[PDB]
Amino acid sequence: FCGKGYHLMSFPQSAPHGVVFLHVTYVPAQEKNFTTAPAICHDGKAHFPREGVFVSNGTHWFVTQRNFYEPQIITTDNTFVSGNCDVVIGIVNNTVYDPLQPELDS
Amino acid sequence: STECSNLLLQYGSFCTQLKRALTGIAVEQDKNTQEVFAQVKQIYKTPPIKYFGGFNFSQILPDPSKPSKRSPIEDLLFNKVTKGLTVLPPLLTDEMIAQYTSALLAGTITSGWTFGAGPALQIPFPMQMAYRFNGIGVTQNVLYENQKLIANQFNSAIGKIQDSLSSTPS
Amino acid sequence: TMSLGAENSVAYSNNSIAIPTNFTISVTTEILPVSMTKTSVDCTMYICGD
Amino acid sequence: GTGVLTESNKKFLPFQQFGRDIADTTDAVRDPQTLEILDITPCSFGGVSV
Ligand SMILES: *[C@@H]1O[C@H](CO)[C@@H](O[C@@H]2O[C@H](CO)[C@@H](O)[C@H](O)[C@H]2NC(C)=O)[C@H](O)[C@H]1NC(C)=O
Ligand SMILES: *[C@@H]1O[C@H](CO)[C@@H](O[C@@H]2O[C@H](CO)[C@@H](O)[C@H](O)[C@H]2NC(C)=O)[C@H](O)[C@H]1NC(C)=O
Ligand SMILES: *[C@@H]1O[C@H](CO)[C@@H](O[C@@H]2O[C@H](CO)[C@@H](O)[C@H](O)[C@H]2NC(C)=O)[C@H](O)[C@H]1NC(C)=O
Ligand SMILES: *[C@@H]1O[C@H](CO)[C@@H](O[C@@H]2O[C@H](CO)[C@@H](O)[C@H](O)[C@H]2NC(C)=O)[C@H](O)[C@H]1NC(C)=O
Ligand SMILES: *[C@@H]1O[C@H](CO)[C@@H](O[C@@H]2O[C@H](CO)[C@@H](O)[C@H](O)[C@H]2NC(C)=O)[C@H](O)[C@H]1NC(C)=O
Ligand SMILES: *[C@@H]1O[C@H](CO)[C@@H](O)[C@H](O)[C@H]1NC(C)=O
Ligand SMILES: *[C@@H]1O[C@H](CO)[C@@H](O)[C@H](O)[C@H]1NC(C)=O
Repeated sequence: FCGKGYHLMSFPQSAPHGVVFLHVTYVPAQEKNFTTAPAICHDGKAHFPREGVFVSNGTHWFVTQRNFYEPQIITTDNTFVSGNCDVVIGIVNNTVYDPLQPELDS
Repeated sequence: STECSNLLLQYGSFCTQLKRALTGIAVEQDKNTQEVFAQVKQIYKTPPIKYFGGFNFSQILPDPSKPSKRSPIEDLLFNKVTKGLTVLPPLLTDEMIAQYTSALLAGTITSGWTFGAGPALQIPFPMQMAYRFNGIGVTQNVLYENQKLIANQFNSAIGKIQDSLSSTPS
Repeated sequence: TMSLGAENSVAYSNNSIAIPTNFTISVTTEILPVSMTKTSVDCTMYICGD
Repeated sequence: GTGVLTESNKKFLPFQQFGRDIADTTDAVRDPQTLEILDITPCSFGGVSV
């Protein structure tokens, strides 16, 4: 509706018998392949991304936002737990970091 | 009658006005078809293995057996719709419009909504459906846990759509 | 025969995703007519002159 | 006809007697007694709105 791509803003310009909209949109570029999984199996629990997606660069698993590659460590703050690992098709085994774990550990 | 044409020349540019208005309508119809169907500049194609996590798109994907390269639903739709006057053919033929729909289907199946906003980014169809579930405010786990049920419901609904179109005249 | 577009076979698989690593801020133009020329016709003067 | 007659800047050729404008209406005339060209601007027309 407001340009090709994800719309950010628009600017109106007057024209003879008309209006010209300069649509400022966000277009994704320089995409890269990653191995993806629906959920992460940790401690017999299934973890799902709260706002992102699980990606793998080959050896390590991360969670990133869907529209830009920004890999972050899979923690309990960006994932939520629902059910065990027996139901989700394609769940992979990976660790889920706990921010509270170094605090009681030290 | 040559004499009638000679007398018709006395009326001026009525004939030119009518031809120009009809020509405007004729180009407008082709512009309408371009606006509706030609919204992608890439002709996407489906992978040869039609497995999408249980989701069946055979009734909407093009049939290789048919010479028209139409889907079973599109074939049913085409079967169910039936002195100076001329009918100009549309600029986009039925097979090219079907090809445009096939490209849109391949983009929306293999890439979700990414192809409409830029380059087509591949995503597994269950993960795409989970994204769509998040769009309507339902968590991803609901889609993943009930993936076989959701795929069966979708296939049943698509079959019911084909049956409903084939069984209703209006 | 008119080319609908360039063929682009998307590499679909059940466990691979494509994530953008960059972006382009694209500004595009959309031209929409808003008004027409406001015309008034004197019916008597057009048909009959004086 | 009825119109305002003004002196014309048009260079009529010797055969030419009357002149037509963009829309093929008589906008210039040559006087039959003194061979001069006169523009015929129409009398002022206005749309009276209240
Ligand atoms: C996937 O990404 C991670 C993080 O970017 C990589 O892990 C790091 O790799 C560098 C390069 O050898 C090491 O110096 C770091 O110590 C690694 N960090 C950790 C926490 O292990 C990983 O190598 C990448 N994998 C691939 C296949 O590219
Ligand atoms: C992920 O880990 C779980 C448990 O750590 C694995 O489940 C075990 O798999 C072995 C071999 O298939 C079985 O003998 C065990 O009985 C399973 N245990 C449980 C509790 O299910 C699972 O196979 C791992 N998956 C992957 C892809 O590595
Ligand atoms: C997807 O759906 C189609 C039909 O909607 C399935 O094709 C049917 O397959 C069964 C078993 O081979 C046949 O008895 C039917 O006659 C087929 N119907 C039609 C219309 O061809 C197809 O098996 C489904 N699955 C896949 C993976 O394509
Ligand atoms: C992701 O990987 C796939 C293959 O696994 C890439 O698809 C290939 O791309 C090359 C170059 O365009 C083509 O010649 C091949 O025919 C493609 N193969 C298939 C099966 O489509 C794809 O380009 C990769 N994506 C990115 C962003 O690098
Ligand atoms: C993301 O893309 C932008 C271009 O849109 C890149 O910016 C260019 O970077 C090169 C060298 O890094 C410069 O020579 C160009 O002048 C830059 N262009 C602009 C418009 O600034 C940017 O480097 C890319 N970033 C990543 C991480 O890939
Ligand atoms: C994905 O596909 C490959 C081969 O096509 C298959 O071996 C694998 O089990 C599939 N994974 C899932 C979760 O269906
Ligand atoms: C009489 O008319 C001729 C052309 O028809 C013109 O040259 C001449 O000047 C006129 N004489 C008078 C007195 O108007």
